[PDB]
Parts: sequence; C-alpha cells; structure tokens
Amino acid sequence: MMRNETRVSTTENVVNLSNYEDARAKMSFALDQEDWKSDPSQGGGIKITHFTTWTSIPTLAAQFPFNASDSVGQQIKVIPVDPYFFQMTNTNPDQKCITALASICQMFCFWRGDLVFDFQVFPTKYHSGRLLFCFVPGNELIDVTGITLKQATTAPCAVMDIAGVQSTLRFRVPWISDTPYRVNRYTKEAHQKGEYTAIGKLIVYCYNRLTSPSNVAHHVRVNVYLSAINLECFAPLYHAMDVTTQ
Amino acid sequence: MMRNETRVSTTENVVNLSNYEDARAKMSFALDQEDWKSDPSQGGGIKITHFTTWTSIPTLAAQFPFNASDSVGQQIKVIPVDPYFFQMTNTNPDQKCITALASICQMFCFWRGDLVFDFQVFPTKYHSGRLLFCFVPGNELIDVTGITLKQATTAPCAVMDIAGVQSTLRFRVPWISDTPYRVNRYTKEAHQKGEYTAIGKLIVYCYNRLTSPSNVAHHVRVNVYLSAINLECFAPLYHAMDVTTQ
Amino acid sequence: MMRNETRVSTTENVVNLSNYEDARAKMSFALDQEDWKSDPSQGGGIKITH
Amino acid sequence: VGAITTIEDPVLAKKVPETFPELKPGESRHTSDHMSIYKFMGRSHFLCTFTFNSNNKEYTFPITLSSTSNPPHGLPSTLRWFFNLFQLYRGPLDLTIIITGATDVDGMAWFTPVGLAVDTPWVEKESALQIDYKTALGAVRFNTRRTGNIQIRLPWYSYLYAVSGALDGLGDKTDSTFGLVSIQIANYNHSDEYLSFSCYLSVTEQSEFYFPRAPLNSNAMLST
Amino acid sequence: VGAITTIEDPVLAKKVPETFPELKPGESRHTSDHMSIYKFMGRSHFLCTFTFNSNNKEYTFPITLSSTSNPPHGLPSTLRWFFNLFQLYRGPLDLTIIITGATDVDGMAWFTPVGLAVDTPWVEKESALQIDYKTALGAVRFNTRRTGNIQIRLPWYSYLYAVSGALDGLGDKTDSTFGLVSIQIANYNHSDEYLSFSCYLSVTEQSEFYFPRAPLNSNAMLST
Amino acid sequence: ASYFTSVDQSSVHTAEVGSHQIEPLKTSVDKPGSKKTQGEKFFLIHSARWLTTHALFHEVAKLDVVKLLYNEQFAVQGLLRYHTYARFGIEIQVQINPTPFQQGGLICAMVPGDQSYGSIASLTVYPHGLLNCNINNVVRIKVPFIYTRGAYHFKDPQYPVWELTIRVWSELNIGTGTSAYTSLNVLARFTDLELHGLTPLST
Amino acid sequence: ASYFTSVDQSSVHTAEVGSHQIEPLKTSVDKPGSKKTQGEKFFLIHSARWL
Repeated sequence: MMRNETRVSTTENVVNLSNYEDARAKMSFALDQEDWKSDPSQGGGIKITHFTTWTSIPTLAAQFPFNASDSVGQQIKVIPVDPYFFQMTNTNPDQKCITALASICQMFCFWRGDLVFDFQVFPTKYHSGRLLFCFVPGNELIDVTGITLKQATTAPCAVMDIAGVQSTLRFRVPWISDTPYRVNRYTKEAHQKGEYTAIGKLIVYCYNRLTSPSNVAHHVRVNVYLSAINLECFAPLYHAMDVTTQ
Repeated sequence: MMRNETRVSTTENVVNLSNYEDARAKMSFALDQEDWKSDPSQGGGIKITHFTTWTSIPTLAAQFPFNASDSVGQQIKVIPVDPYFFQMTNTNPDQKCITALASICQMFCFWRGDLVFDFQVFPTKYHSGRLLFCFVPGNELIDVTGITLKQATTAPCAVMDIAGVQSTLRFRVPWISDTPYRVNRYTKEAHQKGEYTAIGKLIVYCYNRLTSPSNVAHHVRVNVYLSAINLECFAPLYHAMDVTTQ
Repeated sequence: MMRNETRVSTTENVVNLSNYEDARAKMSFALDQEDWKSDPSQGGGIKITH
Repeated sequence: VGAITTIEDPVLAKKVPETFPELKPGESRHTSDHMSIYKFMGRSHFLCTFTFNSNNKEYTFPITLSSTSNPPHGLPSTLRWFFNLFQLYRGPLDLTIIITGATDVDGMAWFTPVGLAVDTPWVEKESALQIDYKTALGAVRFNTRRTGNIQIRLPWYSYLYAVSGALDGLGDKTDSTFGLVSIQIANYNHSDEYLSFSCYLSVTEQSEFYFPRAPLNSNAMLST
Repeated sequence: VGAITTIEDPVLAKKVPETFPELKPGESRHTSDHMSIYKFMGRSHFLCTFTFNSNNKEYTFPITLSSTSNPPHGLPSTLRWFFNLFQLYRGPLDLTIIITGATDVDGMAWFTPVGLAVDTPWVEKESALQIDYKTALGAVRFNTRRTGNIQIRLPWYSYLYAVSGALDGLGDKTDSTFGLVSIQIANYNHSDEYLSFSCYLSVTEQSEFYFPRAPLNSNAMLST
Repeated sequence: ASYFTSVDQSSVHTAEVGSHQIEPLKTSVDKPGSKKTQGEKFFLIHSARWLTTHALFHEVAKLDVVKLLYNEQFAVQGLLRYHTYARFGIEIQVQINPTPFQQGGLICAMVPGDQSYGSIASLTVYPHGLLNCNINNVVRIKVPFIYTRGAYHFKDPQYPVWELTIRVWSELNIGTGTSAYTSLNVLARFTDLELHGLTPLST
Repeated sequence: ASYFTSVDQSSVHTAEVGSHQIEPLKTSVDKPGSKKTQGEKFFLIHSARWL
C-alpha cells in the first residue's frame, strides 16, 4: 500500500532573487547535463574570485598644484575621506574618470577599513620644501577652513620632504568613528543629522615655502593616489556616483 | 501528529526535453512494470552504442580524373577539408550521395579531429607518374588558385607513385586552427569574418606527366575516400547538408 | 529556519491503470487501517495464484 | 611508413594511419560526450501533431519505423534519420506528449500492440471499440486542466524478434510497425479554443541497435 | 618607517604601509562575506524585457557582453558594469525568466549557440524556422497557467576559448556574443490582458573570470 | 620525418661522401643562428617626442604591438611570414632621457584588446610602470598571452592582441631656456614564441 | 644575453603578470615551428623534360 504525504507550506511558487541558492537553475539545456572543467590555459594563471584585486591597486584620485607664492600656513587642498571621492575629468572623450576603489564601493551601501592615500611629488632634485598632511576626524559637513597652522599640529599629521629619492608618501588613515559602519548617502537626496559618509576630512598645508633657482619651474604638481586595506562591505545596490567637485 | 512540509519551488510543471534525465518516463503501460533482458541472438553480436562505428569507415567523397595532356604544375582538383564535403551525385534514382562521415556531422554544430583522406588510383601496371598532395592550412575562403608548383612544396605534402602493388595512400591532415573547434555555417545564410568551417584547403597537382604506351587508356581516374580519427562533437541539431559542387 | 523544496515534475495527477503499483490505494475506509490475515479454513487448502 | 596501404586488402585496412609528425591532442574539456547514442538520442525529438475539430472524436496513429511513409504521416526530421542508420531495433521507448489550448478536457490514452483489432491509422473518427475493450489493454486517464503533459514509457510487446526500418512491399507493411498509440477526448463541448496535441519520442537505456546501415541520401530527409 | 616608499619601483610597491599606531580591528560580525564575486553576483540581476502584441509571434534576443550596444538593447545596470571589470569569461550561466499578465499561454523556449542560423536579434516577427529544427537544439515547453517563471541553466557551447566584453569593430561583432535565447508563444488569441516577460541573469559556481580590467567611466553606465 | 613525405615503391639507399667535420679553428665565434637568437631579440617600435604642449591625459603614443612587429624591416619577419598561427608573450622597454632640470611623468600601460571605455585614472590596474624625471628613465613590462581564440592569425587578425597606450601622467614643465622636449623610445620582443601552420600562400 | 645589450645606470625590475600556461587542450597538434622544421625540409629546384 502506498502512503506518502506532504503538506504544501505557505509561500508556494515564489521566485526569490535574494541570494544565489534561490537563483540556481533547476533544469538545464545542457545535453545530458554535462559539466565543464576548469581551463586556466589562455588566461595567464590569473583568476579573480575577490574584489580585493581591484581595491588593493592604487588609482588616481586628484591632482593639486603647489605654488611658490603660497605663504606659510595656507591650505592648498581639502579632501574628504571616503572611497567615493574622485574629482578627475577628461575632455576627449567627455568622461568622468573614476578610481578603482570607488567603482567597487559605488555598488555597496556600507563599508569600513583604512583608506590609504599615496602622495606622489614630481619635483626636480633642486626644489626643496615640506608639506603637512593633517587628518581631522569627524564627519564631512564640519567647517575645516577656520583652522590655522599651529592648531593643526595637534591632530595626527606627517611632515614630508620634497627632495630625495623617495617621491612617494604612504599615509594610512586609522579608522575612527562612533559607528562601526559608514553609509552611502549619495543615493538618498538630502542631508540628515547622524548619517555620514566620510570619516573626516584631510588637509594639506604649506609647511615651508617652495624655493628654487631661476631656470626651473616654480611650482611642483603632486598627484594623490587612493586605495584601501581591511576593507569590508555589504548590502549591494546599483548607483552612479557623480564626480565630487569643488 | 503528522508534520511534513515542502515548499514548491519555481518552474513548476515544466517539460524539459533538453537531456535524457528529464525525458525519462514517470509511468508505464508495461504490465506490472516489467523489464526487458538483452537479446544478442539474431543480431550477430553487433551492438552499436557509439557513432564511431560510422565515422571510422571510409566512404567515397569525390572522383577526379588525371589526364596525360596536363602539363607539369597544373592543379587537378581542389578540396576543402571538412567532414561536410561530398560532391557525388546519381541519376536513377535522382539522389545526392552522402558520405558516412558527413551524415554524422551534418547533425552537429561543432567538431575537431583529423580528417583522413584515402586516395585510390586505378591504373594498369604500365602507367607511371606521380602526384603531389599539398595541404594549405587556413580557412576555405582564401584564394588557392594563384599558387604555383614550386611555391607548394613549402607546405606539408606527400608525393605518390602510381605504379606498384600499393594503390592506396592514407593522408592524415593534422588538426591546425586558431580555435579549438570549427563550426557548421551552412545552416546560417551568409558569410562572416572569423567564423569558418574547413581547416584549410587541399590541392592535388600533377607532379610528373602521365606516360603510357598506345594500347592502353591515357588517363587514370582516382577516387578520394574520407574518414576521421579522434573526432569530437557536440551541440546537436537537424540539418540537410546540400552537395558542395564546383 | 525551514528549507525544503521540490520541483513538481511533468505528468501531474495522472491516473495510471497500467500496472498494479499504480492501481494501489492511497487511503482506506478500513477502520484504523487494519490488515487481514489469511484464512485457509473452509477452502480445502486450495489456493489459486496461477 | 603508415602513409601507404592497400585498401583492397581488408587485413591491412585496420592499420593505424600516420602521415606527418603529431602530438596527442590533450583532452576534451567538457565531461560528458555527445557521440554516445544513448545521449544524443537521449534528448527527445519530434514525432507528430494533430488537432481535434469536434467533441467525442478519437484519434489514432501508429509508430512506424518504415522509410517509405513520407511526412506529415510518418517519421519526420531526426527520427526518420536516426532509425535508418541501423537495421534492427528492440526494447521500450519513452513517449512524451504535450497538450495545449482548451481546458477542462478529460482524455484516455491507450497502447495497442501490432496486429490486434484497432482503429484505422491516421484517421480521426468516432471510436468503434467497446469501452470494455479499451481499459483491458491498459490506459491512462488524464485531465488537461491539471497537467497538460504526459511522459510515459511504451512497452515492447511484439511477436517479432525485432523491428526494422528498411523494408520493401510485403514485409514493410507488417514488420515495420512498432505499435499504436491512441487518444480519446471527452467533454470538448465548445468547439472553440482549438485543442491541439504534439508527441515527442525518446530512446531508453534498455534499447538496442544492430548492424549499422548506410545513411540516407539527402533527398530522403524531410520536414513537416 | 613604512610611511615612505618609491612607487616608481614595483618591488617596493608590495610593502605593507604603516603610518600611525594601530590595533587589529577584531572581526566581521556577520558570517558570510559580501566581497566574494560568487556571492555578490550570486544574486540575480536584471537583463531585458519585452512584450508580445499579437498571437503566434516569436521573439529572440542574444546575450551580448559587448559594451558598445546601449540599452534598451544591451546589458543594463549591474551586468553592464560587471562584465566590463574583467577581460574574459567562460562557463555556464543561470537564467531565470518571469511571466506576467495573461493566462493559459503555451510557450516553447530554446537556446541557440553563436553563429548558427537563427532569427534576427532584437526583432519580433513570425518564426522562420522549421518546427523540426527547433526541438533538435533542445527546448522547454512551458505553460503560463501553472508556473509563470522558469529557472534554467544556459550551457557553454562555443568555438571560442572564452568571450570578452571589451572589443572594437570586426571582433566585437563575433566574439562578444554568448548565445541566443528565444521564446515562442502560442494560443495568445485575445490581444488583451497584455502578456509580458522579463529575464534575470545570474552567475554560476562553474564560471571563471580573468585578467582584471579598469572599471567604466561614469558616462558609460546606463539604465532602462 | 618532418613534413614533405615521399611514398615510393622503387627507392634506394643514398650515397654519402665524407661526413660532418668539426672545426679545429673556427671561422666565426658567435653562436650559430637559430630561432632563439633571431625571434627573441629586442626590436624597435615607435619613436616620438614628448613636448610641454601635451596636456594632462593627452596620448603621446598609441601603439599596436603585434601589427608593428610584423614588417619587412625586422628579421623576425623571417619566421612569422611563413607561419599562419602563433601564440606568445611580450616584453616591453620604454626609455626616455630627462634632464634633471625638467619635471613630470608618464604612464605606460599594456591593455589587451582595446581600451574601449574604462576610466583613464584607473590605468594603474593594468600591468604598468611609471616614468619620472626624479627616479628612473626605464620600465620593463612582461605580459603573458591573452586572447579570445587559441592563437593569433597574421594575415587577417580578428582584433589586435596587445594595444599599448601611453598617457601623460603629469604635465611637463621647464624653466626659462631649458630644453623643451625629450626623446622617447619603445622596444619589444616575443617570448617563448611557438609557431604552427606552414604555408606558401603568404607569397 | 643574446645580442641587443642595454647598458644603463637607472634600471629597474620588470613587472610580470601571470606566467606561461601549458594547454590542457591543444589548438594545433603539429610540432611548434623552429629552424629544424623550416630550413631542413625538402624543396623543389628544377623541373624539365627529357626527350
């Protein structure tokens, strides 16, 4: 005698696109349900399972000039600290240059980690001068401009020298926040108190003036790289992050 | 107390004709669900599980004449290399003679392997002469005609003698292609760059002239067989391959 | 968390009268699903299976 | 040395031909093979189609392996091609039919072995058979509302050792038929909504094949 | 000491940067990670949508990884973003389509490898193919009353080692197409009730990815 | 057994005289020429100037590597012309000559296929190296083979395998009177080159 | 060291990506072309008639 019984539960026949296990295919067109073996051959041994491959590679966030006419204590450039920050642009073709670390987090709601800026000077050997990178923990809506130079040495900072065989400074912002995770507000329209994106603002002062003889240019451009470490994420979505300008 | 529950997933009640496991019958008309034992008796021990039984048997692709009036260096016949190639025809009844290797691959999209041509001369013992089979790797849309005889000895070739007790030459085209699999384009209508069928063209020259006394015929017909080894296939379909003519 | 899923195949709810295994009853009127023992008594030991 | 042989001598015909220098061509990258018959024909293929124009009419078609019968009545497409490569066949088949169009239609399909009294093939007419004669041979009673498709295994019942696809005249009328499948419809009452059927034949793992023949010349293969 | 480096020298580029004093930031509190590709793209994403305006019309769309084709015909949203981060792709895909609107509609969907004779992409027209040609390539026949959604795995059948998303001109027309999925409808008879479809593509566990590229400049990403 | 294969009934033993002699005093002391000494050497590709009038992200030299290596000039033309298919790796030199009174920088990125769209600022993802007047005048890039087929096809290639690009990473600048330009050179070689598919039809 | 020889002060290590991959399924099964397969083959010279 045949006895088999099952009660059909609720949520009968509901497509769940949430996570993979509910997206996996029940049937197949594949003849005789065959399977595909891996084939490393033509790829050069490079296989990508993890977005760390992009986020661990430095990219060009911004380029700011450094000028000999700038007296001591003047703020050259102010940067917010988020992976979302790129001010670059191009002409032909018209486009908005995005960093790599941005395009990974522009698809995600939340993140935490340490954003590592890399400052690259392009001087001669004959220039000389210093800079001060002052990290100011907080949110990005605070007023950073009314800060003098003497008041800045309180906060963590690093003083760099332009001349030498090391043109590059690696500067690692330690993660400091009241909440374990920051959020992506650019999708939502307006501001709200308590909901922040950056962990605080960066400042770059002119610590000594910029000296140089006559036959060389008087201003040293400096690129700013960006990349992360210990980066975590979750809650995907689709978003087009616009260039943050000033 | 009875507790059994199952959520009915998506794709409820969908006939899948894709592969066998979804074509197998759930119920049966067979009385008491009986099973059939094998019966080799009247069949002669010959059981066919695998299409290699057809493709490993040579068949008649084409028949081209060899004439004493043809001066050295003249191209007698040019063949593309694919299992799809048969130029034969008949009158009563009107029909298109297909090879075996063709009728197996005419149902398939892709293939790879080595097509083995077998050239069979039908001379007397008193004729004498040679031929040159020049393989020219490439696709089948290239221009093969502007090739002289001296230029042909570069490519792989084999020189055959007509007189002897061996009338048959087995000539194995090594598989050479940029892509691991060729494709069946005859279903689709027109040409496309990069999508090819043949692996290249074959040429048959007249290496020495054909000498013979008066009382015998002056021209030696030669059949061309076709068959494969290491042949792989996939992606079935239905197609009627028309005779490739010239 | 409850996870159990089964795809309902083709040929849903088709009566097959072909062979016995598809004719066997799923449910019963028999009180408490009782079973009947054999009773050779009055038949004279003669049972016909074939 | 393997580049020369005498094909008029069959013993040397089993020689392994070599011509140029070669390398072993590695492996095939996908696991399953597509050249095993039980896979290629493991996929189902088309068979026939028919429509009912009125209520309480019964339809019947044989499964005929003969090459002579040309479609629409006969084997089309692949099957017509597949059953002519080999001489003999035996063993069960896996049949799948698919219902479309109108709903709330009861139907009862049965299978009739070769030679026994049965409706005329390829003819749509009212059933001539006693209702008591039908269910004896075995049948399945299906409703179109719930399922609309049925996958059922035809048995091998015949007085022949096996069946053949290549025959002529007096033999082809008898040996070449596998069996008859019939479908009766009931409660079709509204003549609208166009109830239609389709069949699909597949080959089992218990089928066999014997004595490879020559494939069909192109003018033979046809389509519906 | 790790606060100074020469990035023009790649050997020192793999140095571990340190700047200030730090502590190990504990653990992540939720078990699964969201940065593994096979999870993020484990979720399904949008592909395309189309509607049928009359009975017995067939629709066909290729799956094209090219960046050049702009939506509504092409890859929208996330997929357009995801298949341009890396140079190559190979391996099967998991396809899920969803049916809406009218009911009691039979349909048969098939999959056509690249290059073979097939209906013109992105064109809604009556089918030009022999019914015998369709089922050979394999197909599933579905009814909208019972299910209305189908989740099926597209195989990898191609003559290319792999497919690429970044190409220009003569190459982009050929290599950049994965394959074609087609859907035929039947018994649509009343033109009302607006039958409509939608597709959703997902990535398997057998897929691979090679040679990371640069992400797309913002003017590239679009939406339907 | 190589390629040309004679099948004959009547054949006979060949008649040698003497045999290969080693040289007790060599005529030329360099290695006997072969593939590894021919195909794999360094060859010159493109030579252009880099001027201050080039703005940021201007493209000094856009190169197609494989298309340029195939020419009657370079002796590697010898092999490639008579072979239909090939697969291989590439190596790259980029050499410039800054005078230390100048300042600026470049980027040399090997992009497979084409750049297409993706961002300029991300070219540090591709295998690359940075030229700077402060540090170094030379970079070496070595990439394996990437392509959507088994091998490249020289007669009518589908799409260029490695299309090299060079963008100006920071605007060049000088003082008053300083030399306003610098030479720029590119070198390339095949590596582990493998050939197939002999053919006359190239001529 | 082959022939072309760079002599430089400022030089630097090259940046590899990946490495030579063997083929689990070959595209072409013939021997990889080289000198011994090219230079040493049989070639045709003169073809005349003997009367």
